[PDB]
Amino acid sequence: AQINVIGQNGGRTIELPLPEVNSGVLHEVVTWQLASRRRGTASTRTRAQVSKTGRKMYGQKGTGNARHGDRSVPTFVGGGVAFGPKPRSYDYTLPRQVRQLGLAMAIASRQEGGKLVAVDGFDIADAKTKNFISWAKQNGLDGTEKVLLVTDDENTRRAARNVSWVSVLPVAGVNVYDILRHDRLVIDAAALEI
Amino acid sequence: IQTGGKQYRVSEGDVIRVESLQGEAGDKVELKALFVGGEQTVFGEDAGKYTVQAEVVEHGRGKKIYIRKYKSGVQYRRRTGHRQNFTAIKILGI
Amino acid sequence: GSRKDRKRVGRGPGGTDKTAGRGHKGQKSRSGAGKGAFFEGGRSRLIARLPKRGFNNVGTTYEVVKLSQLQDLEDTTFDRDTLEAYRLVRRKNR
Amino acid sequence: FRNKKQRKQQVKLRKPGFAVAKYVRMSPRKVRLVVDVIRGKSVQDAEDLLRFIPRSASEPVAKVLNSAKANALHNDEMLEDRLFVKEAYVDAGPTLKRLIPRVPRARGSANIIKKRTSHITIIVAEKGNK
Amino acid sequence: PRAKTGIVRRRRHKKVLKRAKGFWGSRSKQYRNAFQTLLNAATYEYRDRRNKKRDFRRLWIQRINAGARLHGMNYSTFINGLKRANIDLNRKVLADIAAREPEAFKALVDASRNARQ
RNA sequence: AAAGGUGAAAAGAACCCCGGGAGGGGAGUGAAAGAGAACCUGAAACCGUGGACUUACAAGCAGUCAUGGCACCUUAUGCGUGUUAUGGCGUGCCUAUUGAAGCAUGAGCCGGCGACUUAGACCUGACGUGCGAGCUUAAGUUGAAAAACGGAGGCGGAGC
RNA sequence: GUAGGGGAGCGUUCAGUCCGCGGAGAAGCCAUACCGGAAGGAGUGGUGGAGCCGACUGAAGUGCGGAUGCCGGCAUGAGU
Ligand SMILES: [Mg+2]
Ligand SMILES: [Mg+2]
Ligand SMILES: [Mg+2]
Ligand SMILES: [Mg+2]
Ligand SMILES: [Mg+2]
Ligand SMILES: [Mg+2]
Repeated sequence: AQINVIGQNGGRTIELPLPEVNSGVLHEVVTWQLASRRRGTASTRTRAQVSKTGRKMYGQKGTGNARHGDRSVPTFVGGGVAFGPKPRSYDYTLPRQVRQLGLAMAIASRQEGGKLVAVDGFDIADAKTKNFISWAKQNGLDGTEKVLLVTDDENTRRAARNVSWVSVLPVAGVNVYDILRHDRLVIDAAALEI
Repeated sequence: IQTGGKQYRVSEGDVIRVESLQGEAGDKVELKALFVGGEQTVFGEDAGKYTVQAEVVEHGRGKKIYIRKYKSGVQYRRRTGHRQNFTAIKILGI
Repeated sequence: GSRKDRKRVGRGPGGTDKTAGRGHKGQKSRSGAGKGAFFEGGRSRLIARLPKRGFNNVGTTYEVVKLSQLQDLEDTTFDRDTLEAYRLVRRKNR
Repeated sequence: FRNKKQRKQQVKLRKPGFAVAKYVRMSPRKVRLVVDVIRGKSVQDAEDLLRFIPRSASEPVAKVLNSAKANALHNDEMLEDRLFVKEAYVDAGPTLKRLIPRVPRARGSANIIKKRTSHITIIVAEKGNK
Repeated sequence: PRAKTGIVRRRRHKKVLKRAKGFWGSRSKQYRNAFQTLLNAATYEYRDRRNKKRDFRRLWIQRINAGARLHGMNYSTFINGLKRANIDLNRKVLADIAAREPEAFKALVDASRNARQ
């Protein structure tokens, strides 16, 4: 049951997830997300093989006081590493129902406090970034909070550029992290809304 | 002093293991064992005829000690901290 | 707020680190440490010495449709091969 | 006082009677032996015993005993008739290394040490008690 | 990512080292030798801690029987006569009572005599 | 093969003093020369200098306990800290072992390097989540400060 | 209480979020008689000359006395 900026009422649609605001699922989801974005790149010459050394050394008996095969082994200095990082992935498939349930539960997790929907993104008048500050101020946003603006209308979002007030996630590119991480969610376009 | 007082100490604040009931000077009394006071020394069972009194001073926690244990060749080393609690009784009584 | 975001309460346990433990030098004592050869099957232990041949075929296999499903509930929707797709009998291949 | 930053600029931090010979190719252990008799005596006497003492180490210790008295007199406006060795001492130093030898275990046991200085020093001061 | 052993081993070793004071030579200076000394040090600490109570037990007895023998009893006799009087649970630290206070221990000796014959 | 670091800026130290020099001591510059070119911090082994309490009839894994002496009072006048004299007690660590102070292994000392991982639509268990008589997708496609789409297939669903 | 199984935890690096601190001085380094059941963590002091605690979650090249282990430095034998 949430109120739009310009025009009618709605949000009596969309029963919000049960039980209400489970943080466990949230956790599973975001963790899955940062693990998705995680880019494996690993510089290790782990193997005795990967660093360069000619391999026969001195002698197995009778030299006294050492017993080494090669100059490239892990127990040497400069050799390979025992069990070093390699280029893995850790990108998996999260069960879909928990993605849905996730961002739903996120939007819901904004129901215990401030969230906002909007119509008429024409109040910007090109962009100018200032008219966005106006729109925010008269909509109650002084940018003392952190704000995730979700909208279509390239001109309307292009108005908001800063890491201070806001951040922009267009055409319903909604990301559970991206919302839960910001202070206020401004849902604007009612498209993926309702 | 086995646990809990005895004997003769004239006008002295001292220490003892925890006193049960807490108090700031909640009064604690003790039946006797021996007395050298008055320059007349009479032994026990005549000390049931006497009782010293004491005021509880403060509830303390003693100086930290470590508990270290070792057995050789077997590994087995052990480190744990210990402080054994007390209360301080000020002694003036009959 | 992600700061406040908590764990699943028992999803993750920590792993197993065999560095330290002080009296951890893992696995056995002797004899069958260091190897990659363990391998729980193998030749003459009661697998061979076991007297079977039989004959392998494994031909046509039919999809089982219980009467118990069809009667009782739903509509008697006049099944054919059509509805089976949506009736939760959808598997195919057979 | 103020703070440490200010203590650094409010005071230049001098060194009375102090001079030191760095990097003299000699052995600390050795030079110690000379330097011991010098220590705590009349700076003149010190110059004499230093004149007649047969270790070659004694020479750069002598060259220094003066340079410190030198500093003591000129730089610190001190009074040479009250002058004496307050302290002197030998601190080792950067043991000398050449390009070679480099080889494992082949005719490999030899010195090539050519040990470090001992650094010398000798702080000088005025008698006090008289 | 890689986490070197930096700044960890050193704090640890200094912690070990610091217990060592009147520790003679490398015992107070080199790590391994110090830590190692602190193993046997563990043994003697704990065990001789339980022991010190045996030690003071010994001392006090050694005094009490002394005062006793001085007055004509002995520890066997004196403590016998003491216990023989339900009177004295005196027991603990009675030594100092014998050491500092002559006439008191004379009265305890005489009394314990009554409780014998 | 090892390999790096003045300073914000060379302002990189005229000039004086000891010396053949090296090297240092002043001066000056500089926030700093507690940065001076063997130029960021500067640990530990190891070498010295000064002080405190101590030691030249004492059998010793170097400690531990207990009391006394001397000295010091910035978590700190005691619940003390440092050192020490005497008493009591007291068979290094590790591995390997029926059994280790071992006259059995290892190791001069300190620093740093240094060993139970990783991969697969594998298998089987414990816990946890989501849906639940149903549960999932794979390659890929499309977006890509973002994720959605993708039912080819897999597992339940009947045993012999 | 040894191999072995089970439970709670301490510390280090990177990462996201939160609170923040720093030239009237960061980390590191040095001394210390305090706290904590232990891994440990604070307080003040001394160095230092730029950066860095704490909380919550996540990921490890994550914890050394030994391997006649590796590199380096410095001892002994000895002023022999
Ligand atoms: Mg073994
Ligand atoms: Mg065996
Ligand atoms: Mg430097
Ligand atoms: Mg070991
Ligand atoms: Mg010889
Ligand atoms: Mg000879």
